[PDB]
Amino acid sequence: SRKTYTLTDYLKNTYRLKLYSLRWISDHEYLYKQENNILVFNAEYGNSSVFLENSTFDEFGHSINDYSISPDGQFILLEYNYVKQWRHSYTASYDIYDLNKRQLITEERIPNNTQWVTWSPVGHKLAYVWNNDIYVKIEPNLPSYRITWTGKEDIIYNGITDWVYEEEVFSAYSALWWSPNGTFLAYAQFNDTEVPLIEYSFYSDESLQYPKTVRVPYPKAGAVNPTVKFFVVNTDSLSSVTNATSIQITAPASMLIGDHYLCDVTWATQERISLQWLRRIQNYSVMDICDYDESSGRWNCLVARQHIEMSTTGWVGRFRPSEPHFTLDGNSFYKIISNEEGYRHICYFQIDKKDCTFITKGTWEVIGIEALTSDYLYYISNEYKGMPGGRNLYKIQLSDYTKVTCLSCELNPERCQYYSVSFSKEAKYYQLRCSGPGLPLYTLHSSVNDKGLRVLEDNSALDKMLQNVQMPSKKLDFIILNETKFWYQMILPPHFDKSKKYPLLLDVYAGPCSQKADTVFRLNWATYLASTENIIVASFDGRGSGYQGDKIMHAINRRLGTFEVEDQIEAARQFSKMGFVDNKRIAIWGWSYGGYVTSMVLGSGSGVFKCGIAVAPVSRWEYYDSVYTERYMGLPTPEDNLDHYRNSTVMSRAENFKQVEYLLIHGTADDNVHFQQSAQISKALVDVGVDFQAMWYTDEDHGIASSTAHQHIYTHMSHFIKQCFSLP
Amino acid sequence: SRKTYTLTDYLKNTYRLKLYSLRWISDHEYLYKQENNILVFNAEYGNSSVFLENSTFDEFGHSINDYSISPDGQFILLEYNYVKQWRHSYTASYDIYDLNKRQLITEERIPNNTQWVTWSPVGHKLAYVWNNDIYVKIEPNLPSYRITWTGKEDIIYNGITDWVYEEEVFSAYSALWWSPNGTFLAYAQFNDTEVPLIEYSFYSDESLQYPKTVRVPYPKAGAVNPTVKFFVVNTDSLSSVTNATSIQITAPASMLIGDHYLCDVTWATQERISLQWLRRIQNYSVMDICDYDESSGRWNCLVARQHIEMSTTGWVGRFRPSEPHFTLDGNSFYKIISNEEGYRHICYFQIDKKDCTFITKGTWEVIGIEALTSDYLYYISNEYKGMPGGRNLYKIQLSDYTKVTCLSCELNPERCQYYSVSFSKEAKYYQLRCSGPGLPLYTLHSSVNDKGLRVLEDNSALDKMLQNVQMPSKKLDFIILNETKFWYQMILPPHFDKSKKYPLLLDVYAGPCSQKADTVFRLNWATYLASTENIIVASFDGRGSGYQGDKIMHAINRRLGTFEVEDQIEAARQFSKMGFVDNKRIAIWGWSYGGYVTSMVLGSGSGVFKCGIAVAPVSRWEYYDSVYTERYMGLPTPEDNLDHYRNSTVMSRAENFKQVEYLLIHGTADDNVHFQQSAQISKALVDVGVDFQAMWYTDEDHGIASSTAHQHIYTHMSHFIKQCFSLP
Ligand SMILES: COc1cc2c(cc1OC)[C@@H]1C[C@H](N)[C@@H](N3C[C@@H](CF)CC3=O)CN1CC2
Ligand SMILES: COc1cc2c(cc1OC)[C@@H]1C[C@H](N)[C@@H](N3C[C@@H](CF)CC3=O)CN1CC2
Ligand SMILES: *[C@@H]1O[C@H](CO)[C@@H](O)[C@H](O)[C@H]1NC(C)=O
Repeated sequence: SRKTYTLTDYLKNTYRLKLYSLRWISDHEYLYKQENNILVFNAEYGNSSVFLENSTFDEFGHSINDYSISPDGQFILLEYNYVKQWRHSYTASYDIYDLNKRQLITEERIPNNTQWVTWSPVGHKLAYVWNNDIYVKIEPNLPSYRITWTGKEDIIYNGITDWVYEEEVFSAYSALWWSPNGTFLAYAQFNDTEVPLIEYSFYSDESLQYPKTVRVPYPKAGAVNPTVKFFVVNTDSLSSVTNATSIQITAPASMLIGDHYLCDVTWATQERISLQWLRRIQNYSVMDICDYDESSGRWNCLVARQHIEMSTTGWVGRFRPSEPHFTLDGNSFYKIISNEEGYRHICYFQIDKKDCTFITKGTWEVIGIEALTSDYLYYISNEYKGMPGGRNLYKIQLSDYTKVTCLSCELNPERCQYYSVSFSKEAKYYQLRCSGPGLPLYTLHSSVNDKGLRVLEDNSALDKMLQNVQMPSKKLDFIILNETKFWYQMILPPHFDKSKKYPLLLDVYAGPCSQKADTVFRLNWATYLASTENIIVASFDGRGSGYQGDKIMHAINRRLGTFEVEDQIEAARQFSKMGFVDNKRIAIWGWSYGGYVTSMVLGSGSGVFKCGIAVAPVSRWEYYDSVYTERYMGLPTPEDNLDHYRNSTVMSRAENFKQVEYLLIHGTADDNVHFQQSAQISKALVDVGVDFQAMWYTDEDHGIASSTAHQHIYTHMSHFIKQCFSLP
Repeated sequence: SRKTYTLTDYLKNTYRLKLYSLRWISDHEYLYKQENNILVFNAEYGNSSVFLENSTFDEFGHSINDYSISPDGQFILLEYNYVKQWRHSYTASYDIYDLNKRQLITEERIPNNTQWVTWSPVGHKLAYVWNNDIYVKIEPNLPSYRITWTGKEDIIYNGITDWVYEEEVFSAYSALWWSPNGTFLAYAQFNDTEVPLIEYSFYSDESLQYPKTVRVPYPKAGAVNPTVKFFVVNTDSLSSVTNATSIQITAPASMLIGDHYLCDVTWATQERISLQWLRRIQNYSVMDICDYDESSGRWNCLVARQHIEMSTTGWVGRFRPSEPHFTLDGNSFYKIISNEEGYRHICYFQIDKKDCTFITKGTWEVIGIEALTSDYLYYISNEYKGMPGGRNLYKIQLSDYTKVTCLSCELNPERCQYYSVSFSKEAKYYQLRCSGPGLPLYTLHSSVNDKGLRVLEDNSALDKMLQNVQMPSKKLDFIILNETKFWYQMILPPHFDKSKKYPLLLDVYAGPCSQKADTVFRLNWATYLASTENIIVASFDGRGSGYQGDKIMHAINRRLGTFEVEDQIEAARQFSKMGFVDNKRIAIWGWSYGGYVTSMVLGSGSGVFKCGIAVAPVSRWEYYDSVYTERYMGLPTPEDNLDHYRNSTVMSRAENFKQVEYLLIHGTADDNVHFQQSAQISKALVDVGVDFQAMWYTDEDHGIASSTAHQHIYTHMSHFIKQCFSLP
């Protein structure tokens, strides 16, 4: 009788999840936006005031995209004229507003087309990047100091990342790091001079008579990478008539030997910086510890205090070497490291001592370190009930490592199994964020005795509405393969009957260190497919998946397109032998890495799958970027791993596609997984005489995320699946 | 006849048409290659010998693409290493072979990557173009003379055409014209300095890591055009000590005023050249008659012999001003011109005299002048039986214009209604070739008494095969609209039955001066659809179509995407009201201009069509090239024709596509109708939420002609049409 969850509900965001995004501003207060007011909340009591009225900036004359308020809170940055670049990068204009006065600063403004801006961590200093060069304002209404003069578009990057560093290393556009004082400004310089360029057409509005050619420095597998240098400037000693001095910190000898990456920059104290470096063969990394000399005014990284992290079985880290969390005095730190068993746990390092001490252990993994006080370290793990797809906050007493308390496990075990956390400065309070299996729940807690303070957002409005709809359910469980537990989830249609045979859609990603079987609550395409179309949407975490130790994660080493493709095939045969799937209506779809696996599955000749959809897939690893590809594959040389680079293409399997119905989709302005990749798949299918379906999205990138394109692609894909499953 | 005409019959050329391509080498002999042997034929008697044995070049080491024998029979050009550029252009390598001996010439070879080669019309002088420069050899074994020193890739073209002149004007890569003596070499020079570039990706073989960007000087509508200069060089006065001297013939004062083009080049005598020029606004053209000055070494074009061809109702010529046919003495010529009533007929021009004399008249059109003697003019018209889609050879006694013989009409009237002709030098003999309605038939005749000599190829081999296949039939008729006849054709299924109702596919082109209803015999996709799938395939020649007078052809002046679209809709409507058509199953499809019309029809909201396919369509006239577009559209300025440019796009009709099923196909390496055109169509449909089907062909151009791609596109369109029509 109830209404079902329709395609229009998903596409038009009918049932919206409520959030509670706060920004901690001290040990005891946070900011929060309510009816476009910025409010300040008191954590202990819950009382709030208005930080900045909504009626302010009504007369501004531009839509304010974002704000950033100075640490010692006298000013606010007004971000406007936002223009997106890649995943993280963008460009905007900035006004500064004097909070103690009534006024906007009208003099010595931050330029338009600024690439990145940051307040110092204390006070109100400003560092920004404009035309690839760094600038510093000591006071908001005073002239900026020019730190660098070398910045050149697409060639020299000062204080910002280039394409690969942004995407694959720092996950940020920024390459600026203030010291905790704000005295020193550390920054990276990238040089792309010999990095080859990827070129593609941008069609723009119909009024553009000639297409534009977009050109991006982008190193493909085995090509010339950018080079990096690292600098630190003393911001306290700047002159308005004399160019500033930047002291270079050079990478260790064991890196300078060949191609290498800067991997991590972490300030330890007011005068000590930590730097991680990684070799182009991502087997070997080095932590440098560099102290400032008050005498010479230089930085020195003592060779004897270098920490080395290498891997025997795979690469280093999950996607990169993990970051250190330093103790207040800067002499010791904690870092997630893979133990002797291959499970990732917290190791304790002391700076002039050689090894480290493991502080956690077991057949589970630490996801992240979240806070460190003198008495406690707070971390998230998937320990609870041996479920790799669950997430919980834990707390260790530093006086006794075996004294561990779960802080979130038993708060609401039916509703809440997937937490993240946001601590205040000094971690006097924390916000817990639950994500599933039930509706998201946001709560405020106090650290002293771990008291629940206040519920912040419980999604009761959403709960009301969803009782009027035939919601699907989710099963999360595991199967055994060669004496090993591999997890899966199923999104089961309402009124699920185990004697009826249902069509199954296999939803795949399967990238290295991925997880698609978990406990989070989602409203998405699969929700629609199960609720309205009565399709089972399964996902499975095979070899190469993350969070279950290295034996599973590193099984895929030097061998992408291999075990992770077999394990999706085998999971579907498994699901077949369960009594409720129609083994004649098994489909497969995935996006990105998911597209590659879908395509590799479809060209396998398994016979299991009737049809599949690949959206923006990798087709050949030599087409993807160097930092990512080479991490899992090594180099595409006969000396190294060429043979498997050449055996793991989608193209090589073109004949086998005559046994399946295939939908290939790609955005034309994909800067990440180039349209080229699908252009080669289709060319190979034509050459072999294999009919299939295609769809390009003009001027869309990897997300195909514009409002109209997003609605279009999901509409197109639904038709294809329904016709494949003979659904009306 | 049991077995049907299949898709695989079409795709694999199961039923090959035989041809008889001969090369006249004198008044009374021709060359003809048979297997790999070049034979020489005597026209009067029929006897023949092998001119060049297939064995001759067994040990050459390259497959030869083509041959060219010098007009004196002493030497042969061997073309190999053929690489296609655009529709007509290509590069190749050339060796010369002395025939009197039996030897390859090894010194002073024609270089690799030669862009064009031509023998003089008499003897064995060679002229060639390499790296955009002209060279001349007086003797095959001797060093070549460099004529031009200004050639520059994509900038200066000497003796070859740039993209637009090749495609739109000359239909040739060549821009060289030897005089009938071989004394003078005339040539054009093109300057693309300021012409904007179309840029698109080319992905190449799988091995290519980074796609290429192809960049072509290509003026879109209203953009900066190339400039042209004309030069004549004397080939008898060349020195291997001094640089060659090129004499410039400048355009007439009435062309020099604004942008213009070189239209036509036709030598009159050993010392007289004819030149036609056209204003960028192509309703005004000027013919210049230029004579050589023996005393000064110059060329003068007197205004007394200048002729103006202009048009009040449209543009000049069918696609360009027509070529002159001069009498031997060079003092007069014949030319196809639109008469007072707007029908195209032969005018007789005397060189220093005003006006011209129409020698033909009537409500029909001369297609071409084919040969001129002292006693007779030979031309092709559609006069016979008042059928615009028929073609016959005629003969005029020049002493009395009213005395016209039809030479081909009654030769075989049920089988043969569409002729072309090839006359020998001095026209003592002619090859007639008929193309339909029956199987092609090749015959030889002598001009003395117009006696049939010999049948050359009668396709009797194909006739027997087709006897054993269920072949469709062709209906050619007309319908009346206002008070005008508009012709159509239907390919009808075998065993057609007017009491039954058939699905109907409209096959559309409908560009200006097109004819889709003719008497030609074809084996194509439509053959398969009628024979195997029992679909009627209709084509219709409405307003804008050719060979019926300017009142019909010029209807579309300044107004593309109007009447020609309207008329196709009416045609389909009329076919509905015919008792043998199922009006719930009417489709439409077209390529290039036809894809544009298909789309405009599908976007019309007429309700007549269930589905349609557009291959490589134009979507907006500002995207197509200046020379073709401005001919019909004028300039896209507010003081010219911007409003109808803006009102005739496919994109603006996007909302209307929710009422139909649409398949859109484009090759990504289309240098002619750019992928941009379909890219914009798809974006418009997405912006408006219309589902449709798509298919790109990576690296395919306007023809989508590579054997795998050709097979793949027609397979794909066959599926689309079959499911649109509910055909199993
Ligand atoms: C936790 O931090 C990270 C998480 C993740 C990543 C990087 C991180 O930081 C380095 C990478 C970056 C990579 N570019 C992305 N891929 C794979 C490509 C298809 F094979 C297409 C594409 O966009 C996959 N994600 C997976 C999740
Ligand atoms: C008889 O000589 C000619 C015959 C023809 C033409 C030119 C001639 O002389 C130069 C033109 C040239 C034009 N480029 C071509 N189109 C139209 C475009 C679609 F809008 C895409 C495309 O390729 C259509 N053809 C039709 C036949
Ligand atoms: C909360 O209330 C206290 C006591 O009235 C007040 O001093 C404080 O400013 C309040 N905090 C906020 C954020 O309004």
